[PDB]
Amino acid sequence: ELKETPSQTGGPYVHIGLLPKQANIEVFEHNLDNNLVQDNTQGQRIRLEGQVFDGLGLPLRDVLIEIWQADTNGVYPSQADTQGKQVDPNFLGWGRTGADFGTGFWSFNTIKPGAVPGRKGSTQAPHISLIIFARGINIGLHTRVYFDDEAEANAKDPVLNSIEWATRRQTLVAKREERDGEVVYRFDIRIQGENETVFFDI
Amino acid sequence: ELKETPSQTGGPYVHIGLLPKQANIEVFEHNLDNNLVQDNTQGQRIRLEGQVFDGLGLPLRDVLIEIWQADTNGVYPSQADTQGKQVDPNFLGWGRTGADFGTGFWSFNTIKPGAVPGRKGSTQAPHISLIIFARGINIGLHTRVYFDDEAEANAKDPVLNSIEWATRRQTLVAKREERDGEVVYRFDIRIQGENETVFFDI
Amino acid sequence: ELKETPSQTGGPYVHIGLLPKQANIEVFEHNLDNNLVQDNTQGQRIRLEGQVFDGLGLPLRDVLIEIWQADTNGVYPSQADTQGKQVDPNFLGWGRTGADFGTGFWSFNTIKPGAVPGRKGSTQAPHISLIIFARGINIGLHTRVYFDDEAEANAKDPVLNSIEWATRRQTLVAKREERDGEVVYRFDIRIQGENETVFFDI
Amino acid sequence: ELKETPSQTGGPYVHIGLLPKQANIEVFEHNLDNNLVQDNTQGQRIRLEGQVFDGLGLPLRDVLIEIWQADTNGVYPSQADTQGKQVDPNFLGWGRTGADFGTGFWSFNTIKPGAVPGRKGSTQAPHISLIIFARGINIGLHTRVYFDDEAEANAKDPVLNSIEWATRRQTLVAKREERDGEVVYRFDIRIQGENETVFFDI
Amino acid sequence: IIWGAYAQRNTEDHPPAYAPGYKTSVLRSPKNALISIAETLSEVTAPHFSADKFGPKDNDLILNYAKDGLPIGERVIVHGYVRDQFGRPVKNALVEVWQANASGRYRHPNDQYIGAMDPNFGGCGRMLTDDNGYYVFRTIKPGPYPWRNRINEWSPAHIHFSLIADGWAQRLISQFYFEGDTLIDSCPILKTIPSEQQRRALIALEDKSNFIEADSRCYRFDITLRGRRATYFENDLT
Amino acid sequence: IIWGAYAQRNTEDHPPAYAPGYKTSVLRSPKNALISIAETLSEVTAPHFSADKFGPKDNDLILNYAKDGLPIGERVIVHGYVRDQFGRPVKNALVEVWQANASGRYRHPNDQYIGAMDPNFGGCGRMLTDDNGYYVFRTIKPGPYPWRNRINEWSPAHIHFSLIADGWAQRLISQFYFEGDTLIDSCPILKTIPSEQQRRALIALEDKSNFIEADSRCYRFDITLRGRRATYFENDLT
Amino acid sequence: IIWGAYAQRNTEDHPPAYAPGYKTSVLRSPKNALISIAETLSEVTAPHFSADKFGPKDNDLILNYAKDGLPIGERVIVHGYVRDQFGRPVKNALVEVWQANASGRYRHPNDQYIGAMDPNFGGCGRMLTDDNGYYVFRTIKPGPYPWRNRINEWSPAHIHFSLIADGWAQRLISQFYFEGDTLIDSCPILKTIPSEQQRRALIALEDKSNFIEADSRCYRFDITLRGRRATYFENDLT
Amino acid sequence: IIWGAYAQRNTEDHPPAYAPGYKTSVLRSPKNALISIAETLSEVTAPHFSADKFGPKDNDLILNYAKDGLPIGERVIVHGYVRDQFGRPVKNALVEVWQANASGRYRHPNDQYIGAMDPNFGGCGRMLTDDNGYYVFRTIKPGPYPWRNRINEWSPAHIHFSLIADGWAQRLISQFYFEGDTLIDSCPILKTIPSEQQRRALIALEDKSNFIEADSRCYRFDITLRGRRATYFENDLT
Ligand SMILES: [Fe+3]
Ligand SMILES: [Fe+3]
Ligand SMILES: [Fe+3]
Ligand SMILES: [Fe+3]
Repeated sequence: ELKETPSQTGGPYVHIGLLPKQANIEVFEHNLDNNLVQDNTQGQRIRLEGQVFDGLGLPLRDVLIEIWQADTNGVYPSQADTQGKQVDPNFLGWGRTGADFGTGFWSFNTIKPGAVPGRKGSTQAPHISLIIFARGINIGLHTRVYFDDEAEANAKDPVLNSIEWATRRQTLVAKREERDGEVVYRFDIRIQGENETVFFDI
Repeated sequence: ELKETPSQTGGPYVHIGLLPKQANIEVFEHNLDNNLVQDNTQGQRIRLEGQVFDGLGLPLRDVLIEIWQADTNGVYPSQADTQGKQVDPNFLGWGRTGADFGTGFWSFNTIKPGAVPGRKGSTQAPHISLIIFARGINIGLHTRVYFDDEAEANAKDPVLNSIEWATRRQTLVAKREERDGEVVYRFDIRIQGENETVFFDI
Repeated sequence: ELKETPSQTGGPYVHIGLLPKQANIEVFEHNLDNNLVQDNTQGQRIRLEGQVFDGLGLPLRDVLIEIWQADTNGVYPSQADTQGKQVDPNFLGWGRTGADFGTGFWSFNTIKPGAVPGRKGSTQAPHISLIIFARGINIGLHTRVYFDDEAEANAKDPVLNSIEWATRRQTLVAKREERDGEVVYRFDIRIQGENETVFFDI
Repeated sequence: ELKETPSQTGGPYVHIGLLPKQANIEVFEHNLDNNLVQDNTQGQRIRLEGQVFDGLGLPLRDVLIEIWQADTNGVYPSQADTQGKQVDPNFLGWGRTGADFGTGFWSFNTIKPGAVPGRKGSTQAPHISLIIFARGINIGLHTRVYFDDEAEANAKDPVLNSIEWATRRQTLVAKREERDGEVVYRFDIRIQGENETVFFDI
Repeated sequence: IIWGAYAQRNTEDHPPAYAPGYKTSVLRSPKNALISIAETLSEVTAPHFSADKFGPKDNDLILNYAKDGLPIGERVIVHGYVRDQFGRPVKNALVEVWQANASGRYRHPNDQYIGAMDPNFGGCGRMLTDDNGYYVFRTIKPGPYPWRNRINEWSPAHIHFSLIADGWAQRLISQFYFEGDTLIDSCPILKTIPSEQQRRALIALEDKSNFIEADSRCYRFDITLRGRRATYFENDLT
Repeated sequence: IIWGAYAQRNTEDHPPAYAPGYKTSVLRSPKNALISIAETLSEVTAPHFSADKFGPKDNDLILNYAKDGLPIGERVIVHGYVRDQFGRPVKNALVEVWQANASGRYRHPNDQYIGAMDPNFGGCGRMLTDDNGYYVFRTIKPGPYPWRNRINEWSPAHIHFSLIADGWAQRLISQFYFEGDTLIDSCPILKTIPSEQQRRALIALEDKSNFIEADSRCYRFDITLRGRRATYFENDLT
Repeated sequence: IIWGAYAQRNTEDHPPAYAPGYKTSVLRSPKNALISIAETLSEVTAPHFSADKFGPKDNDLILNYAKDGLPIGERVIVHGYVRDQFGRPVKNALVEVWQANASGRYRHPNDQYIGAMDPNFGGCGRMLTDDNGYYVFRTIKPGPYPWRNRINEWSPAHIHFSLIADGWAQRLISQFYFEGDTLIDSCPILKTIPSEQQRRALIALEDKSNFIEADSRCYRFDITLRGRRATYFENDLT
Repeated sequence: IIWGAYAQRNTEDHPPAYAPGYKTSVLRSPKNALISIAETLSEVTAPHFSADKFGPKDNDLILNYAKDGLPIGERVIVHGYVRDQFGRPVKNALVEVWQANASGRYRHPNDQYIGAMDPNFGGCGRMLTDDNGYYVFRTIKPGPYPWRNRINEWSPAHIHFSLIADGWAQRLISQFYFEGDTLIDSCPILKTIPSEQQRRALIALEDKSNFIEADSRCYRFDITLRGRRATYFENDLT
């Protein structure tokens, strides 16, 4: 047997390799980005945005975020999805973005995911899996984003119920807002301190 | 010379071995419990109660507590007591309880102890020695409970005066209350954070 | 290169794993047994029976026996048979039995095998390969059963002629008897002592 | 923990130390011998005699034998006997003898023992424990002597029934004879070969 | 002999309160250092428990909860001596023990592991040491079990124990493991102990000469508590 | 490829028939040396068993005999590969196994040990290896047990196994033990094997990466059988 | 084959989140322990990227940003295999890389080191592994560089890399160093890794037989990701 | 204390019955394995001998047979302790000893060796151990002697001994040798013992501090017998 290669921080220049356009490098014709909505993509369009804060309450202006999620019917666009259901054919399910260098704000344009089966016949509430990489962070931090308008589904979610300190469950619920026609979910991540966001070892 | 056997956490199932009735096991005829008052026990009956909180401010719902104290005249029911005084013959001086699984509340029915000699001719203020065992706690945490109605005696207590950060001394004073006839002392223990309770290496 | 895994005795409870019905365990729907004759099996039906004796001349009441043999035309029901001949399609060629716990008798219902080619163009006399496993026996003991009514073929058999102590060859010949219509071959095995049965390293 | 001191043969001159009178050495006033019957000893007097044979069927003319047995009521004259019964006060329970140098015959004058409790509430048949020491014998060989006139008790004896090869049980039964008034039990011991006597690891 | 205080607990011989590899210790450990105090009568005394109250089967975990048959599992006797750090025997100390059954399942409302419950096993016992500090109990060897620290964490088989002896300062709870269990090298709770020699002080040893034929195996496990110094000059305890 | 005979069994890699420390071998071992023969079609062939006859739970000793609950004991998966001595996989070989329950008690009329019987455990299973020579079964880890050789003899925990593969010459029955069992160093049956490296070939290893969280541990155990040589010149087998 | 969950990440094989020698980790590490969860479809799935979108020079850092000449520096090829912890090849995984130029200068708005910028070098590339898990790219060896942790901190030369493979649980970002760089023994970021054998798992090795005459040197570097266990009994993933 | 059975004799710590290098064992060893039995009152009891019957010189081999002068030879005292395998003293056990004289000649009708007989030496003695298990006797050191096994076989000097103690199961006869005798490495009877550490357990050691000036040397030799286990649960002996 082999041991996993050890993690190391992505560092402050992670943009060069993962978001070259943010580092002002034009070298690829196709660039991976934060827009998961294609013209024929099914589902309700939503915007996910927030900031990542450090232990002093300051935003990380060099953090890189990726998200992974199912389509509107809760099917993943991956060969490892075993539901036997057809996935939306115009949906990658993944995106990557970087916080703005001056404000630290980050966002994604995506669709609201449908519920996905949990273990042993359970149903998970709608969620988006998210990972954070940055200078100072030695191993990408995994978390999940749930939606405050799915209170019923969140109350029965297996993973949220597996957090025994119940007061911490709320750090994983994003707040719905409607900026003139558009639905926006604000999800701020607090790496350390009060209201520290729950991070998972998955 | 030999080294002390190393400590290990009591774990979440400590009730099986120390409070079987709380784990719903009836195997012993005589069960050790939290009632130190026998019919002929001398002294004023008091109830000691509180909760133990973790670093998030949540109560420990699996903690086990024991207390050790002198009788009403400040004599310990132990052969190691060298005062040459007769101890109350109807007093064990020790009890054990577990926090309630749903609320985390714990209590003891005991009597208010008399003052015990300190070192080099001093007098200690009335106190009860208390130890905490639980999942997550690697070595039982020792603390003392003093009484807020013994301000004069507390101000001269050798151990309290040996804590050089004076603001922390108050974490060891329980508050007297009178629930319709009964005297109750509330003593909440905060393992970590603000107003963290003083713990001793005895 | 790798070394063969070392043998160990099957022990007194070998029935559990190999003849569960003898240990009174019903767990399998199909149980391997000592009947090699199916309704459409070709050849003359014979019964093979005997006892296995130890060095004191007492029977082993916990021995397990298996046999392997060709069909009536001397073809083995195995892909490793290279004769290019069609084997009887209703014949497994193998069976397993256990000595009775009280008497030590064992038996098989099978058919008399046809002659099989030997090395370098020779012909072997009809025989059944047999192996013995039991408490006290560290490695299964291999032997062969030849038939006393095939004297002509036995006198020319390569393996029997390869035993240089000629008086021992007779320990491998079973005796034909006819219990009212049925043909029976009695083959007693003597593990140690006088008339000790020849065992082979194959 | 310590390991037992290893055994070594007593050798051909064992008489010097254990039966000096047989080696013609008069040095002790009290000499241990083969007469277990004192004038006031209770029970029926019997003579136990036989020879010890080697693998060629020849008698050992240098063997030394000891026996250990209970009194007539089956109580041992040892502080380790826990029956709470009074033992015959005129009975040592042990004796030692040597085979005659020319014939190899050995004998003891003793009494027939009563039955002794076995394990878990059982009853053992009357027996005498016997040990053999001699040149060529590296560790004293332990055996037991039972009586042929106690067939009923022998058939239920725990130790005899623990010998799984039943034909060997008879090597432990001595034969009763009556030499004009005297009761004699003949017990020949065969160390090796046919009808080899059962030896125990006790 | 005039007894003085117990020798100081050697903190380097025990686990630290904060040990991040054992996750629940992160929020249940104090942030402040413990405050060491000079001992008084309070710390050198302790309660006395009478043998009169104990049942005849309190130290027999094979039979004390048995209802209509025996518990399933490996029959074992565990015995040993409790001594103080100066080698003196600890007499009449209360030893309480608890453990999972042969499946690694605890008889507790909060244990929902799939390992099967055994209707004839409870898993708790107690006894007082004798004048030589000796103790002996019989039980079923516990099975190792999974628990959630990392998701696939497994603990080697162990029996939990607690001792209340002569002084409150000696109060101790720990657990012992069984010689040769391969999970001993992987357990985050055992690894909270700093030194290899102290991790080894929690391993019970196979005691082959004390096995009982056709019946039970036996393990030997001694326990050492803090000891008191004797005083020959000033006695400031009081 | 034209196959020739199986390579000769290396007698020094197995126990001898006569091994006085295992008492019952004294009267059950031949006095004469085995007679070695040159192989024929009889020795290189073997029967074929079809997977069609096997039940869905034949390799699941936790559930195949379960009636009203699960057996008590340590949940474990055992898996591995069966290869021949030249490293080739052994395909579609019949592997049969048997063992005592968690108490060290066998479900057999002749076992009267006091270790408790488990109404939901049988102790036998079977399976065929796949095309890569791989096999996997699930069971309860067996407990060690006393038996009468010397009066206080104890065997380490073990699972007995039997293999019928491609040639009658490969026929083998043995047993494997579990990594770290301290009784392995004391067993007279294991000590009948001459060499230390072969005694080690019977030890199943803890396979931690394959443990199933909150469920079962896993042990890895590979088996090696005799292998056939290929022929490139004269083929005298027939 | 029915796949079960990925084996648990061995936290002892990676750096801890809080590592005070790497200063910026002090305020960017959580104070709470991570919460381990049992995996679902969410953790075992991952996106698929098609080779169709990739440019012909996406894995050629010598030419992909070259405008009017070649970048200055040491021409090297780096190649290797990506496998999971059970040794299976990882097919069609997205490998993205980035690095400083030959001066140790990154092409990034926030890097103001005096090391000179190279107008013909960009420093980023990508590729998908093939069916054998193999990958190969060409580049200029990066120079080591100073950064502010302690005032005179210097990192050995390294190429940063990222992998998105079959399961979200395998997501990993790390960096590899070059055999013999003396700064490897001094780097606080490399020293966040606990064990010497894991620090060595990040060192690319000189592969002399694969150097291209009068052209380029070659380094060999394999990567291991978490692997999935196969299931043969209950499949609770769904 | 309720005593249970003696611990099982460890057959590997003693010589085997059949040891072809000691020729007379070939026809005087059983062919069948010994049958091990569970102990009863018969095996745990033993006779008691009273000190009253013993003469004042029974443990003084220098004077107990002396008629008109002292025996010729090296004056030595031998002393030591008899303990059981758990270290408990063996009290009031009967120790009988015998040996050749200074010429290696035994006072026995069947010894015709040319070594000279000593009219003032007999060669036998006895004593009971005291409450501490201690014994002491005085004698002439015996000389080594030739015997017929191979034609030129010689045994190192030795004193034969026999013990009858508390249980019949402890019954033992052996012999001890003297530190430094070069014949110890050559003796076929001593070589019947399997292990080097047990061969060394028969060597008496020079005890220089206990030599008596202008009188006698002294050797120290301890003996260990089988020991009884204590019972704390069921007592099936009866
Ligand atoms: Fe536990
Ligand atoms: Fe077995
Ligand atoms: Fe860098
Ligand atoms: Fe001698």
